[PDB]
Amino acid sequence: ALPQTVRIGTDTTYAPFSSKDAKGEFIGFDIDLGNEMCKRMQVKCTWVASDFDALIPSLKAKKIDAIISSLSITDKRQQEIAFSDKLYAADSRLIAAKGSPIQPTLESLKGKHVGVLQGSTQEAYANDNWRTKGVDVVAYANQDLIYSDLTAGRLDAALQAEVAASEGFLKQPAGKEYAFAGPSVKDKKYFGDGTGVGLRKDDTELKAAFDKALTELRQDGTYDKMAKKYFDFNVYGD
Ligand SMILES: NC(=[NH2+])NCCC[C@H](N)C(=O)O
Repeated sequence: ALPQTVRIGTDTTYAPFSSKDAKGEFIGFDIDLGNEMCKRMQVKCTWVASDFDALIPSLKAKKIDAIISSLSITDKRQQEIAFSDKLYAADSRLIAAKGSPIQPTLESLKGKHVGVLQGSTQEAYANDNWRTKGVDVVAYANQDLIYSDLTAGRLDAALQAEVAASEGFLKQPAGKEYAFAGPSVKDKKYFGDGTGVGLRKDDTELKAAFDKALTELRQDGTYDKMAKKYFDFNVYGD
């Protein structure tokens, strides 16, 4: 009972996972994964762009059928929605101006303005640990606004996925003056364990079909060859 067309929501402002090229086409590792899974599922798929914080609400409202948007698999989210098996890992890390003394600690970030994606696990962490304790945490509709406000000096630092920042900003023209500030931050509760396809809890058949296609594309080496387009390391993690 899979839909004739699976509607997949994604936030196209998170290179190299999900973004738009110059003529508006969806590109990145999430898009590649989704399209490959849809192929093996033998279903048509329609990509739907949305701000990140609108994805889970759109899913719950059945305006989309799935989310592939670096969606972290967390205990909290598992109470509202279901997930496919892990698509890849996604650690979190701060960036700031090169040579910045900033570390991902309250003491370091006091007085600093820190940008986070609204609706993200990074926002959850930053709100609880930093915002409550006086740090000017600013939440943004999308990650592109964060990068812009950073380079415009409205932000001192920003918290997002390590790989997104690296491949999508630090290794891009806009980020040549910026670097990681401190190590990545582990936090079981807030950050979860990898990303997955977000799905409605009752769509058992759809989850089975994604899980099946995902295992198959990992079995035959397609995952690693697709990954190699973007990463020279183990993006899957454990
Ligand atoms: N396409 C995106 N904007 N992805 C952002 C994901 C941020 C983080 N992994 C989360 O699940 O909250």
